[PDB]
Amino acid sequence: MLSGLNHLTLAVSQLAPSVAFYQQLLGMTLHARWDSGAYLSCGDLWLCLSLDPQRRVTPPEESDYTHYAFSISEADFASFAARLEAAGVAVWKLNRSEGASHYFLDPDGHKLELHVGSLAQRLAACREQPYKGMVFF
Amino acid sequence: MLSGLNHLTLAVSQLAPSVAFYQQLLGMTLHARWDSGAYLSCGDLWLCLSLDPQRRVTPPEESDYTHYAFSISEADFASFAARLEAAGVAVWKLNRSEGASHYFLDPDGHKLELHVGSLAQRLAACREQPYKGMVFF
Ligand SMILES: CC(=O)Nc1cccc(CO)c1
Ligand SMILES: [Mn+2]
Ligand SMILES: [Mn+2]
Repeated sequence: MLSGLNHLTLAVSQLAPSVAFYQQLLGMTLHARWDSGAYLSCGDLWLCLSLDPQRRVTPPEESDYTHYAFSISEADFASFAARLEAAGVAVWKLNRSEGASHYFLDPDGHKLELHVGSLAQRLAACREQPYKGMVFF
Repeated sequence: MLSGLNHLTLAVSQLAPSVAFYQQLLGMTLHARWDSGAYLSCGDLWLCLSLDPQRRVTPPEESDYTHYAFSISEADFASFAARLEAAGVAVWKLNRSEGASHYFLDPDGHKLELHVGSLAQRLAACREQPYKGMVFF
């Protein structure tokens, strides 16, 4: 059977600024870097940044809702979000439609999110404030 | 401080075939569905399918290398790949790197992968045979 996410690979247009974003700004751990990529971890997540000449810097109105959310604790959430804001990190969404979340963009316009809470906690919240037509299995 | 991947959200053009693909073909657990999305899990992975009229069914030549790899054991790899093949699921790349990998497309052209092997395994292989320009930290 499938047993989780083995890795997330993001295509990047400029490797050095992307490594700086994920390692310096977001605090992920850099394990290795080469001419065409980098390997980082964020807790158990294996993140690969892959230099791709096809990657375009994409404004958020031009891309669909596909996005990648990173876990953060309730105690750290607000100050991390505020630090990203003060650093000039672009955003893509304001309405909290799935709980406590901050929506921000990477240098290439990959849609990212800080989120507080597990799937179990989101299902429990949705039982009280369900999305239209929601059914639970 | 970020502690891991909280969730992966894929924009989908048609909810029913995407639910069938992830739940029935790929065996993920469906926890909830609503008029415009679904929540599934795959091991620790929280997957959200979000119905989005902006999602284009995208040929693999027209998207960049961004992709999502799921873990599977070596013992299960070949029969799962054969299941995808029987279902006519398209392949977007052949494997040329360490660890078994099967590169396949979802109904909207999201680039997926089955991979056997951890970051630690990849780093160990890279230390013995470093990529061009590779530096370790
Ligand atoms: C600061 C840093 O880690 N620089 C670096 C590492 C590996 C390769 C290259 C050149 O592609 C630069
Ligand atoms: Mn989200
Ligand atoms: Mn991969």
